[PDB]
Amino acid sequence: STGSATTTPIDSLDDAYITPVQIGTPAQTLNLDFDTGSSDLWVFSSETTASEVDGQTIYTPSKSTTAKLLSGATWSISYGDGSSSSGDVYTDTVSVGGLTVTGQAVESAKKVSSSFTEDSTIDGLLGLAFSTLNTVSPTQQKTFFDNAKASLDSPVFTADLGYHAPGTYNFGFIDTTAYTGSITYTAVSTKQGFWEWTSTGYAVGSGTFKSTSIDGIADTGTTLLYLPATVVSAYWAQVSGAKSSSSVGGYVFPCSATLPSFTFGVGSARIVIPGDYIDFGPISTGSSSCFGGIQSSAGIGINIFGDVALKAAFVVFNGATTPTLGFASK
Repeated sequence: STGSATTTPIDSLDDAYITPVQIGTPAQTLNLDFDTGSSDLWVFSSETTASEVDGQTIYTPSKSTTAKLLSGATWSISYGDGSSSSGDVYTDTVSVGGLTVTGQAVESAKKVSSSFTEDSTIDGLLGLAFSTLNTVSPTQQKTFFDNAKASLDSPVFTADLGYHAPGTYNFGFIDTTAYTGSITYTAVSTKQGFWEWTSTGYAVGSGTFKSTSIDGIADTGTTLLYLPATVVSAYWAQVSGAKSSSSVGGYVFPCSATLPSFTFGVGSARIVIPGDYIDFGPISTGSSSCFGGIQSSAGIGINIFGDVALKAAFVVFNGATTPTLGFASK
């Protein structure tokens, strides 16, 4: 089997991407944030504290004839950005782009933190990291991909995120019309539960490539590109007036700037992030100070190849017995 679904930016900055997901019988369609950096499929629901719902579409398991309470199971998650959610668990039928999993753990939120409430466009998360990170207790649950894997034509999914435009998540096949050149595959460590890999280096604009190993994760659920402070300083030094602002919480630059590209290595291959992808707009409405899309990972504890990086590529998440990651230009 295969599945194919369009993923759409939530706003004009590509702060995140939502993908429609069918849950239950009859289908209840929720727009979920597909997150290769976590492993819980959780939704706003009829159980979510009323004051914590503001515009989201909710899953109502009592209206689904295939929903079953997973008795005794609870979940609780905190994300790298300080946001969190928790609740109980149902199993139900979940379909993405025509690909159906029966008995999927659908984690129903009883509580969500303010950041989730405040984002009316995201109805929940669909985790696509390794199931070892799933938070359900006392019986850990599998991700949608892990459940679908055996049935898929090939044990892969691909992320093709758009810049200020829709893109595609495919399951079970590689669309050879969706990228240019060849796909370069690179090794993955699953030891921390992430799609963790090692970039071979970087270049800033038209500058010479610096060969250097950068361990990091491919994370569709993180907006920006978080890299070592040395790398980030080298980038922003090429933008007149750019600076790290403690008050804003990262590098800002004059909105009048033309940003240089940023290249990252995948083996002997190179992925070029155009400068415009690195512009996240005024820090506040009407400001002439703009927020940078490349930021320091210092104090995160890990480098993160988030949407800024991933949207410059066609990305294969290969879930074969020995997982790997593939990157192509597009």
